[PDB]
Amino acid sequence: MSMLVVVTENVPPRLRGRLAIWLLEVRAGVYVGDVSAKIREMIWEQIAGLAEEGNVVMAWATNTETGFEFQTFGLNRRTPVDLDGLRLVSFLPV
Amino acid sequence: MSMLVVVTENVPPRLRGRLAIWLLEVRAGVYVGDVSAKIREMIWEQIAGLAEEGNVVMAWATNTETGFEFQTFGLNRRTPVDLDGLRLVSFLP
Amino acid sequence: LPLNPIPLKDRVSMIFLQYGQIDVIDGAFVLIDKTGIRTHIPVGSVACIMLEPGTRVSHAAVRLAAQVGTLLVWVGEAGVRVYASGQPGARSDKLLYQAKLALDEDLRLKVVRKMFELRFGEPAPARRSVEQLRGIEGSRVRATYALLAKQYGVTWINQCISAATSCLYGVTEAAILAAGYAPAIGFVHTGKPLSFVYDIADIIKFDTVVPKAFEIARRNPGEPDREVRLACRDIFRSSKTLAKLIPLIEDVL
Amino acid sequence: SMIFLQYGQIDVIDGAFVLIDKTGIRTHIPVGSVACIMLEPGTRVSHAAVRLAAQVGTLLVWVGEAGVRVYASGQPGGARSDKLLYQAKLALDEDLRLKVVRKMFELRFGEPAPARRSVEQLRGIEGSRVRATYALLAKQYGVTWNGRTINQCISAATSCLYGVTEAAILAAGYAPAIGFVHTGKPLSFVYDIADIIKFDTVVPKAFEIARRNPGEPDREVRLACRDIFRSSKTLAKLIPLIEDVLAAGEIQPP
Amino acid sequence: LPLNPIPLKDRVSMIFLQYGQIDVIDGAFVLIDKTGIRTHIPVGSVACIMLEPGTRVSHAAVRLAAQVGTLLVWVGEAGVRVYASGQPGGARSDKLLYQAKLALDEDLRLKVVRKMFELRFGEPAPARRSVEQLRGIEGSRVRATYALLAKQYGVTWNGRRYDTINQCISAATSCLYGVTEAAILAAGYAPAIGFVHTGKPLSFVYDIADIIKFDTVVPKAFEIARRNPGEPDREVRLACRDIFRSSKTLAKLIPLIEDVLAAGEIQP
Amino acid sequence: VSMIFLQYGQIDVIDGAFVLIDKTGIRTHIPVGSVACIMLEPGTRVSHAAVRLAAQVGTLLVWVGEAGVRVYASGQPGGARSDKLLYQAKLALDEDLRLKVVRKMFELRFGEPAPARRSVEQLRGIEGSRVRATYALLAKQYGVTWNGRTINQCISAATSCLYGVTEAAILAAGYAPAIGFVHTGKPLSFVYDIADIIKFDTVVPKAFEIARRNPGEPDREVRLACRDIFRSSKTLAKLIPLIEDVLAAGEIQPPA
DNA sequence: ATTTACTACTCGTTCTGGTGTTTCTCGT
DNA sequence: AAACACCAGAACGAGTAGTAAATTGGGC
Repeated sequence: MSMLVVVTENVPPRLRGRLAIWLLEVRAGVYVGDVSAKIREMIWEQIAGLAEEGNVVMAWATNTETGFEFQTFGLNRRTPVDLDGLRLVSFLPV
Repeated sequence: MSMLVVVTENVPPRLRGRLAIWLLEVRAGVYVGDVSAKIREMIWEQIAGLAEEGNVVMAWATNTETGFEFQTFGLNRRTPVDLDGLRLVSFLP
Repeated sequence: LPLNPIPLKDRVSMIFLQYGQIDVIDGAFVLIDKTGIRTHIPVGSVACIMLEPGTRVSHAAVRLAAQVGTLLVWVGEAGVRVYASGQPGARSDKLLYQAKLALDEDLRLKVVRKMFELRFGEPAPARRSVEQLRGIEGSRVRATYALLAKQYGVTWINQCISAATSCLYGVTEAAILAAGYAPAIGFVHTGKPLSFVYDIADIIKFDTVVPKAFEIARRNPGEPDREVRLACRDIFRSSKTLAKLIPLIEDVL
Repeated sequence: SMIFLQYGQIDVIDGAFVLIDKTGIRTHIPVGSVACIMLEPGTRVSHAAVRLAAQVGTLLVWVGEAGVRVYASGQPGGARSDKLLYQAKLALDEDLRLKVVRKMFELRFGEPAPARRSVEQLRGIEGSRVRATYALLAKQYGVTWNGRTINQCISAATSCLYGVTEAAILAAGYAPAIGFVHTGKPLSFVYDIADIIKFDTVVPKAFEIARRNPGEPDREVRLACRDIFRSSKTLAKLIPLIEDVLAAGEIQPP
Repeated sequence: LPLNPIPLKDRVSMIFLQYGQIDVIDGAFVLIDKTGIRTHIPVGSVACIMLEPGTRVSHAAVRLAAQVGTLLVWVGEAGVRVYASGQPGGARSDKLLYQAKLALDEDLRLKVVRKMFELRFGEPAPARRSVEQLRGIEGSRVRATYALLAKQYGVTWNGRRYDTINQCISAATSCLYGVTEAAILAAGYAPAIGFVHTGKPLSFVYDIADIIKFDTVVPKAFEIARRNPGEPDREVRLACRDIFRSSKTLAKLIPLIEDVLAAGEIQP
Repeated sequence: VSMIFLQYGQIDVIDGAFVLIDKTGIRTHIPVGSVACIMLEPGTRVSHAAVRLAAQVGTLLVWVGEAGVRVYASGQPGGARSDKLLYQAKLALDEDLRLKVVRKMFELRFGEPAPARRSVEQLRGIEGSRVRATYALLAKQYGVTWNGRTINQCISAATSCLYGVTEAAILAAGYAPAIGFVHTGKPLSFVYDIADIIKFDTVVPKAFEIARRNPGEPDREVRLACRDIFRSSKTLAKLIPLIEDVLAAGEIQPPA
């Protein structure tokens, strides 16, 4: 069981509700909670399914070099980038 | 060493840059990283210092029942509420 | 997409809702109050939700809470349990297992003696019937209540004890249901709708829950209800109660 | 004794159950008057309502339209120890279970079950005729029948029946998981009782709707069954049936 | 508000920058490329940042990296270190003089080398052996260990040469030399004042790093070279990250340096 | 052998030689060999090939503020030459040699040799007395209100600026700023030693001159003043031989 | 040649208040 | 009566481009 963070943008109210069933919406589209690996991989199924043409990123705590991992869904100006195993995010200009 | 999350709104570019020195800005005003207790407490000084008329919330992983704690700075529609030791956030109209 | 309940141990223990109307906005639990402020409650994150007077639940609210596997408890004065709602039942084999044990006095005695053995650590005297054991049980409980009065210095408070135990009864019933057993079919306690709840809870009741009630009761603090709840909350967290409940029921049987 | 309250708030005025419908009052319920309250969508229960119901021993069940689907019920797990153990003993004993299954068969078709046939044998006979019964109804309504659109309708229909059937089992005070013909499933007992009256009205309506081939047959069947359960008073006749079925064990009930 | 460096152990190991211009926007490190895409790099999270050819750092960039305590390394072919920049002051006056006195004294210098030898292997060094003799023995063992690793992983070995396997070994060690130099600076010592290695601008870096290089870093390079991946640079770098993570290298470097110097039996 | 200050341009290598590309795209060819150290003022952007070339020829890169007023980062940190570091070290590790170095500093600071048989503690007392008097005199010479170390704000700004070129000089020489003789324990101990020698020459009196007037922004004014002095009076260029002269007083042979 | 403070202006999302429509993810 | 899909709006903050100002948070 490790910390979980979900940030959603331009997502239908359907998913925005679903995430509020397990996680805590501290800010607009920002959900924070502490779940397990099995539950986390279930939260992603909810995101991949209920989110249409909207961008969502989910970051969870691990024992990696960064101390955490993150995966994205949909397109956005801020896309993740691989730097020799290290994942960062880049800002795309138009 | 535990996970850290900082969400900023109406914050001057000074702090938005400063946070990107240690943390990873995954979304607009959303910073994620893994720091220690001592480092977490210095980032809050940066937030409390460089943010003057902006609202910021910081959530970090702990060994509480929720698994995490969160602290706020400034005013926002979503303010935290205490429910018998357990803290949640309410939506003010 | 379908929504299923997460394991009980991987959840918070209890939350207390006291005023406002409980509706379902965009598919999520919310608490709207008199002044119109809304509050979302992570229901699939909570093992059990206590509903105090002044709350008005909607139809969708009860429906949502059942699917996510959260027990709803309508609570009275000083946190006493009034009513409860949960999924319309749960697993047959686990239920028949419990049943057969209770239908046979020989097997029932085995279960009761184990409860005794777990509650006090020492085996019960041999050739002692269930009726006889309950008499002994009362004596030990009566004495334990008296001791706590001397250890913490109290005058033999009831509001604190009831409130604390009520919290334990909440998660205990939530555990029995999530496990798939029936809270009505007990072994030591019988005839009551929460017989099995009282059986399991009484075993670990005096470990930390009841003496803590005396600790809070030792002083004379404002709003004893809050003082007890956050205390019980820490117990369930520190002593990892929720994780220990499911194996305990199975261990007893 | 059971009532269906819909589209309103359940409060307690003058020491009695009430349903506020914007127009005020509209329904007064004495306390000994209702054994159990079914709550359809559109209802908002109050704390005082639930508090009163607990003091007096009233079962609260949240149902869909006309009991078509059950979502949550008060006093979960069970409410009476004796009613559960009664059902339990009946299913745990090879002698008692066979008696009950035979009664189910007899009630389902109207004719007594063969004496020299075991439950496994009974299940086989039951299976043979129902497949044929499905074929008959298909020819009667003139549809294209294969092995079990039509299947979608039947499925929707049975789901509706399982709602009121489970709603009856709960109101009766028994456990839906402890079955006799069906076992191992969490809703085994629901399937047993429902199969008895399944071909009475539920299944034939499914064939009727499938013949007309509606754009959204799922909804049409549910609302149809909804209407059936109300007019044909399905739920009201189910509870005595459940008690009658279990009574075949010749053991005294609570 | 003031900006200070966080402890080394609490950081990521290394990042590799390849093209684009490195400037400072709103007080933070960014990597803008030819196509205008920007990438923010947390500096006070990385022990050292490696700069490959095609990179163009700004003045504020070098300034910022120094303030946060992050080492900048301009690297060559297969990541070999070329140049490096860091806080001009830095270090501890006593810690520097401590290291100095140890290297200025022929008796103490030998003592320190013996500790390095003892730490390098499992056995203490033979007595009455001069620094010249010990280095000769060490070289023999290092050369022999390379041959052994060649047999264990099954590669075609001729000689350790610095100009596939040699590319991997150099790349792996380059990563280790990076964080090692980053550790020595943050600890407060001088990377130029060595004991086994002398005369080199990174003598002490080679001393400390050589001790634990054959532990997991160098043999890992042989594992990668056998497999012959399309991008051996990436394969080796990503490998080293895991090594530094699992073996808590950054956390282990600072005590190692202190332990080695302590063999002089002088209180720091 | 020499030293260069490059500002407001990009440091690259296009024809196999150092060039300084300007905003309008003017380049300026700089022979990398022949120059001992390159100072980079704000506004500069070094390229990778540039640094690599500078590394091959053995030229030190130091990131400085305007005219070396402030040091921010320097290439080959920790040190670059072992011998120059050990040279400085031995001087500070030997109490007898340390005294020799301090005496040289004293003689250079004032002009007259220090009294014989005086320890560092004894010498610092003399030094302090002279400094307070020099502060008082400057107060009389420029006519300001002095209460002992606005005026203090100017002096502090000035000395900070002086520490810049002084530290930058120590780096270019190849020595460590942490190993001092008069000052000890501080990470910039050696910086304070050399700077104190020439501080009252032009740096401090200029601070009084600005303090004599009353500008709205004394912080910038003093810094910009010191900047102009370091450029015009070529201070940093005069500093490097001085450091070598000071250390030579130990009567120990200096590194090649 | 950098970098930041400052300033409209563009653009994007969240949120709200208005109807129209449903009582609803099955098959044991 | 309760709840969602839907639509059109206001309201807010993030982001971009252009202009003007510095080359800077100090004291041994």
